[PDB]
Amino acid sequence: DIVMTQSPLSLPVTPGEAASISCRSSQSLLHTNGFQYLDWYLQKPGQSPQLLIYLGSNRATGVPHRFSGSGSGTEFTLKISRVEAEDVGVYYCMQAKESPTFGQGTKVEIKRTVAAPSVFIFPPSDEQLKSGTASVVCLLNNFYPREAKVQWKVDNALQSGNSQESVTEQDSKDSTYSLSSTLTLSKADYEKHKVYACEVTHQGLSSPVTKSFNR
Amino acid sequence: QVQLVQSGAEVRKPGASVTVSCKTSGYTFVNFYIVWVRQAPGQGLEWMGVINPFRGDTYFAQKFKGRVTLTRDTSTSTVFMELSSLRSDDTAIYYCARDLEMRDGNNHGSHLEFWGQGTLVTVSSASTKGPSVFPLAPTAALGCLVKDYFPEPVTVSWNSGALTSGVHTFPAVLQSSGLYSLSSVVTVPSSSLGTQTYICNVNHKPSNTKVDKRVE
Ligand SMILES: [Cl-]
Ligand SMILES: [Cl-]
Ligand SMILES: [Cl-]
Ligand SMILES: [Cl-]
Repeated sequence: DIVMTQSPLSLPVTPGEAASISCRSSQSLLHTNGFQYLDWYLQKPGQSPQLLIYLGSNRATGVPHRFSGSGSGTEFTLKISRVEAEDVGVYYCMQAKESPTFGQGTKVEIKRTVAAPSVFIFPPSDEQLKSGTASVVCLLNNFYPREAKVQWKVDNALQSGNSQESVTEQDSKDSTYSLSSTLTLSKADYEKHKVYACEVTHQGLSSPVTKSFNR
Repeated sequence: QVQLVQSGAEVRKPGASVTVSCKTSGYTFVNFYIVWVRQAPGQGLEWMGVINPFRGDTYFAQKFKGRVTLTRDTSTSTVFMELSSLRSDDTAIYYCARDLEMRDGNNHGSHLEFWGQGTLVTVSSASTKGPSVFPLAPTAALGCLVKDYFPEPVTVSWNSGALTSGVHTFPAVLQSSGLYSLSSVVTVPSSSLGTQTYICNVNHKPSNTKVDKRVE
């Protein structure tokens, strides 16, 4: 029912500088008892969520002054100062004025100089071929920022609908991402074509790069 | 030191039902609301409902009124969450959490200060299956394809833990067959392909280990 909107949905920050997130609600979160029912939670990669701020502006025990929550009514702000890698994660707002709802989360990451992916292509192993399936893998390694696009080609025909991919979390040491993509064909379909090609477009690349192999 | 400890991962067929428990300690069980929240994988947080462990009365978001009951044992200060008529999209991590302050009459008004570790519940008609593991054969990049297992999770390490630098183990994807697939890769000095040997070590509880050599 009450709707929570958070912007931006992802927020890169230079180590050391400040970050601000907005949370906007479809209606006031101020109760007649005079409390402002807005809480911020942080979820760090692969951990439970944790409470940062309750009631607009109260820090939960252990949360440092660097985190500052404010605003009221239908407008709230979480400011994070002196951002370090340890702050990376998704920040959600949540109202408890009525049946609670969350906003959709703001991914906070560390900003670094743009970096072009190193690309690799792997044929399916002779080993897996014995059983009717062929998986062709593409690795886009150590890049920044996160947007990247993989296009598969099979004898130069554009593939669609037969690939899946996922991306690592940001390396907190080097602040990059890696991406893995998998083209699955059937052994028969694999054996009747020759050129298997991984085409990659990023922002660190002057033009799209291709890695390929024959067999 | 306050602690909410949940029970282990669960797998269910569509249509079945599941019970996650949450064992609390370190405070007066009966003095604090307990809240459930879930997260679909790679998705946001979704608020499920709340129980008063003293009266037993509950409140659920509309989407969960049909199908969730919450119950409580005051003698073992555990809270039980039961979800029936499961569907694939109930596949999620389920968390219990405790309100910050003592019961104020306002149960949905709660601030989730202390959280469980979470329970994975996967809903699927698939049945338990350990992966086949295939080499991604080759600064140079090599890897393992960990394919056709169910359910999550697997673990992967390289040369029995030795190799950690340059390693990336990706999040698994769910295929159309309803089995997971995952890749693990590592970058390495081109000059080591001739010399060093590389092995990824794969564990799938329940209950399956594979060790695979990476040459060429
Ligand atoms: Cl955005
Ligand atoms: Cl923190
Ligand atoms: Cl402080
Ligand atoms: Cl306490």
